[PDB]
Order: sequence, then structure tokens, then C-alpha cells
Amino acid sequence: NQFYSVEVGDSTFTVLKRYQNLKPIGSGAQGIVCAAYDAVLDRNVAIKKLSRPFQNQTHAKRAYRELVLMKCVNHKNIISLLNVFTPQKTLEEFQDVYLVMELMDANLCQVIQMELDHERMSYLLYQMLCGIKHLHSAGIIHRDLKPSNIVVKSDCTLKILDFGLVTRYYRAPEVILGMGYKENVDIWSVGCIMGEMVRHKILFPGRDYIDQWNKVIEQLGTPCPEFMKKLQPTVRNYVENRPKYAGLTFPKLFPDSLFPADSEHNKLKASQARDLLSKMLVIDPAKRISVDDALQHPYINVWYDDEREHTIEEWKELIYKEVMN
Ligand SMILES: CSc1nc(C)c(-c2ccnc(Nc3ccc(N4CCOCC4)cc3)c2)[nH]1
Repeated sequence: NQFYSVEVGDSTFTVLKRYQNLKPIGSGAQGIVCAAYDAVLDRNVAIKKLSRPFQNQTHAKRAYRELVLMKCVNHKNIISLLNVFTPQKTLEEFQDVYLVMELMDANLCQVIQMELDHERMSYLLYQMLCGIKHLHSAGIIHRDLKPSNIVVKSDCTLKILDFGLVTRYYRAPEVILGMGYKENVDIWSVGCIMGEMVRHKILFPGRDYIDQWNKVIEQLGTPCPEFMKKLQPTVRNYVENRPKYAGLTFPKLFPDSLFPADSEHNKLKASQARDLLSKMLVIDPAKRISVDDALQHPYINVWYDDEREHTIEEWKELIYKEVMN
């Protein structure tokens, strides 16, 4: 037989025999991930199992989305699919999907923990922005970018793992407050990651939505009252009739002591970094920098040179065909 089974975490991966020595390298909600040796191609791969894609609408829609976009999207800063398979032989038996992609060497959480280096941070942020730009050009606004869905090779090449849409640490104010969004929603998430590379602390932790919002305004200040008028009626009473917070300036939010010091080079880079932070970490999306302007920012520019609803049966059929195709 062409398949074999191996126990992975709490579950069972059933894979083609080309894929050998499966070891877990991570998990997300969407499914669990193994490194493996692909003996046919003679290289290492990452293998993700989708168990309950067609269990319910939510799971099926996202599985179908992930599968179709991973096949249709080709960009250096988006993870590439190498193979797709199911061990089941017919539609009736069909249960699981396995996605095989290129293996990276670390998550962004690990790189965030390393000492601050301008050329690395600049490069990582350029690549993230390149990836985001390309998704937006294809009509995909991510809305869920976070360190745990970004991976990197040891040479600092960066790859976004997924196409997006609790712990809402990286989500933009407009999304948390449910107030409609545009492309620059993803810029907030980049700003949260950039600040975290500098501070080595999650910028905006929170027990829940309320405290999450509190922590943003604590730091950035309560926004201009024009912003609140766009809030659904009760969200608005909360925000509007809370206490006015004067936040902190960007030099106070990210002091000189966090950055390389005592050369003009490092002095320039520190203020470019803080300048970029101050344009991304902006509560009101109408004042937040765009993807294109961020690519042109002097800290970054050194690197230039459907939704329709289905039944369960139908989602299963659509997914199956996408796999078999
Ligand atoms: C939701 S998490 C996730 N999903 C996928 C599809 C991946 C993925 C995709 C491609 N490559 C990797 N390479 C990779 C990432 C990290 C590590 N580390 C090894 C030590 O322990 C901490 C992580 C090892 C290898 C991971 N990650």
C-alpha cells in the first residue's frame, strides 16, 4: 500500500510513504503540522492535516479558501504548496486533506526574541509588506496577521502561512470594534509586530476585548471624537463615555535604550523606525499609512530595486474535487 500511519501529537497522520520521519513542528486551530523528509523530491517538507474541514460551515469555508488560494497564489513571501492528498479513495469515504509545503526553519515568535538588528527588522518588514501588497492586489485582506502565522528560513526569507479570515493582540481597532475595514487593516498588524521586535513584549495584551481596547488607548491615547461616530450604537457609549486617555509619544513608547546607540547611523535608524511605527500604530484607519507608502518609507525602501454559502454535502464535494484536481 501507498500510505502509512504515524501518531502525531494526539492524532494520527496517514501519509504517502514518500513522507518519512514525521516530527511535529507546530500547531494552529486550522490543523497540526509536521516536518518530514520527502524521499521522492529528496528534500524536507512541512505537512499540515485538515481533519474536520467539512464538519461545519466555518471549518469548510476556511478549508476550501485555504486550499484554493494556496494553489492559485504564487509569491516569494507566501508559503508555497508542493502537494495535496487524501488517503481516502472516494467521495463517500473522503475525510482528511493533507497539505504539503516547503519547510522553513523558524516561526516569527523566535526571530522576535533575538536582539534588535536594523537590517534584519527592515528586511523582515519589507518582505511582510511585499506579501501583504500581493494579497491585496488579489483581493485578499488578511485581518489576522500575527507572529504565529509567519515563518522564516535561516537566511531571513519570510513567508506568510495563510490568507486570514479569542486573543486579539494583533487585530486592528476597527476590527475589534466591528466598524468595517479596508486594506490598511493589515498595516496595524505589521505595526504590532514591529513594536514587539523592539520592545520584546506584546504591545497590547489583554484578558479580553475590553482590556485589549483599554491597553491600546492607554498607550496611543483616546482618538479624535470623529472616529467614534462610525461605531455601532452601544460600542459607542462604552468608548465615548469612558475616561479620556492622553497616551505616550513614540520616543516614550520606544525609548533610545531599546535601540542600538552612540553612532549617527543608529540614531538615524532609531528615528526612522519610530517614525514608521508612529504611522502604522494609528488607531483611526483614515490616518494610518497605506501599504504603498510604507514600502516607500525610508526605513523600508532600501530593499526596493467567492463567498457564497453551501450545504455540508456540497462543501465536501467542492473540497474533494479541489484535492483530486
Ligand atoms: C500554525 S503553525 C505552522 N503551520 C505551518 C503550515 C507551519 C510551517 C510551515 C512551513 N514551515 C514551517 N517550518 C518550521 C517552523 C517553526 C519551527 N520551530 C521548531 C522548534 O519549535 C518551534 C518552531 C520549525 C519549522 C512551519 N507552521
